[PDB]
Amino acid sequence: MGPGFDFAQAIMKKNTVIARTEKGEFTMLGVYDRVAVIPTHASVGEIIYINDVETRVLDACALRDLTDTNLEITIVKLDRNQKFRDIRHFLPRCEDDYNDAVLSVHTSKFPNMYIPVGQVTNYGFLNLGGTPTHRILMYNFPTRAGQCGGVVTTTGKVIGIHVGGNGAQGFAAMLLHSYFTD
Repeated sequence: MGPGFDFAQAIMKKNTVIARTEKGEFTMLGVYDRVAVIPTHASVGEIIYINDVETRVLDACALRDLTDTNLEITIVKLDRNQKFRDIRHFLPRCEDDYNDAVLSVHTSKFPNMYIPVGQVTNYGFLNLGGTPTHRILMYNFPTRAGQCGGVVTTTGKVIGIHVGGNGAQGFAAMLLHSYFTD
């Protein structure tokens, strides 16, 4: 509908796949080469389905901060025959607050879904499903089951992936440039 939705659509059309684990179907953001991200609660194993095709997992790393606190991001390298467009230059370098964000989801249940969530707070600490979690972003939208792994963007920046909600608020794990240096 406007330039926020334009940037979100550009990311969804080229840099997402549908990932399926034994814990469900997730929006999955491809970042560069064969490297993608997914919430850690997806419980990625040795094999994952990517757009309903059986795919070997070459590596999977559940990220934690240097205090050994959960960040809820798993970086996955996929045995896929095709690379993602490199979007690392759209990743923030530091923790921050944002205006006018969009949450975008693409699954069998929610295809081509875009939600204007408004202001995004650097919330920081969250007890997420009983697990102490750091680097959480918060938005005042009543997000639902099926949105996990959804991509949070502003114009020109990919800032996080949706990891949970409390019925009134939604929560995303930060994406930082420093996670994807090679």
